[PDB]
Amino acid sequence: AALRQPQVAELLAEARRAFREEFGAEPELAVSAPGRVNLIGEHTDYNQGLVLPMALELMTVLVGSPRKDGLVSLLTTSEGADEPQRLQFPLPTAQRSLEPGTPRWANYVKGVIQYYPAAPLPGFSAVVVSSVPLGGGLSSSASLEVATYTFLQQLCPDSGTIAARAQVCQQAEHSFAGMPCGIMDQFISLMGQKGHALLIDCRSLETSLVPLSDPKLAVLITNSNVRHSLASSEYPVRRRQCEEVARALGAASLREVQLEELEAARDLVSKEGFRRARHVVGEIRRTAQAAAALRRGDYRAFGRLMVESHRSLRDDYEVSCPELDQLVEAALAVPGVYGSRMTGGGFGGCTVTLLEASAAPHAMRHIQEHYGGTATFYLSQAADGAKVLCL
Ligand SMILES: O=C1CCCC2=C1C1(CCCCC1)N=C(Nc1nc3ccccc3o1)N2
Ligand SMILES: OC[C@H]1O[C@@H](O)[C@H](O)[C@@H](O)[C@H]1O
Repeated sequence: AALRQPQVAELLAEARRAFREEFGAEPELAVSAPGRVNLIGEHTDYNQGLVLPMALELMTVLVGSPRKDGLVSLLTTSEGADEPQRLQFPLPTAQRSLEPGTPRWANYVKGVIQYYPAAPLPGFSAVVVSSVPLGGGLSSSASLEVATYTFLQQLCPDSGTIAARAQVCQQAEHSFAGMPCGIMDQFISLMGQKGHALLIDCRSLETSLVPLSDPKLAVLITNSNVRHSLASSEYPVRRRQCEEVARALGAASLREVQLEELEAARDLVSKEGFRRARHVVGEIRRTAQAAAALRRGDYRAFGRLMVESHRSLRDDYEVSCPELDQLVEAALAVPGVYGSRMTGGGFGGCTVTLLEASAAPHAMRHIQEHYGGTATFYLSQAADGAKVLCL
């Protein structure tokens, strides 16, 4: 079928074998950091909103060893990574900073090294592997940033907070990959816990670990296997718009703006800005309600909010695409599906469907038969965040 299994043990084994072959000795440590699915709370993180992601068993693993020579030597075995699959560079100094370039995959590692807060950081040799589909909407880059960060902590413990670590990975995304993301993806990669979703307040940086351990419930992720151009170009546009609405209203962020306020101050903002802000302010409220619904086990309300989230993303935020809309429509027509919506940034990538577990195999036959493109499926347990295994 189209169901990709996690193969976690195999990923680690692959990394270890490649390291020994590449560097001529066994690696001294392993780390991992997962990708993520956002259950609800889309395009809210950079608006100081609420998000409700969970970590996946899809993950990036670094296996490696410190060096004595102050240089960094990398190999990736990820099919999908751009050429070359190897890069070496000296550690940044006060004299010489790292710079983004070729290959792109290495920019994530370089960025985290560049902004790593603690000293002295030694050089190191590492292999990077991942089961997160690269650029497929499940935060492959955050997983790589966080796995890198986790590895650096083993080389040179930081004395820091989870938020500070997320901010470093976020800065690497902004500065080295030119993607001005919010904090969500890094936060969940760090903080995920098996059998939990994570409610993140992106204003206060308070987090709640919300149990998500009912075996009658399942989360089916569907990869559209498309990424439209607009993905890259439009994300900063939406973010730039939101900022303009806050400015016009004298609000520090949209989070401080209530829906009742928005309808009443509309003359002060543009028509399209109003629609973007209506999505955002609206989505923050839905996410709060969705978290509360999850706690009560009220899936119908959660799912209604989720379908509601898709419609808002499609019509008000305009970050869906025909492929996503179709995957949702297909899912939403199946009995026992509570909700389905695009997840992540949009313009391609994955949908997330919350549904009765027993209905999942009905979905996989039907989605494959009734989706225009090539669907890939993950049936995902809520997973752990960043982890270390000493080798
Ligand atoms: O081109 C894009 C579009 C923007 C999003 C995005 C990419 C590329 C960047 C460089 C290689 C091609 C795909 N990669 C990631 N993430 C990522 N690359 C990884 C390599 C090894 C392990 C984990 C990894 O995660 N994200
Ligand atoms: O919900 C939209 C999300 O888009 C992500 O892919 C981005 O990395 C996050 O920061 C968040 O803004």
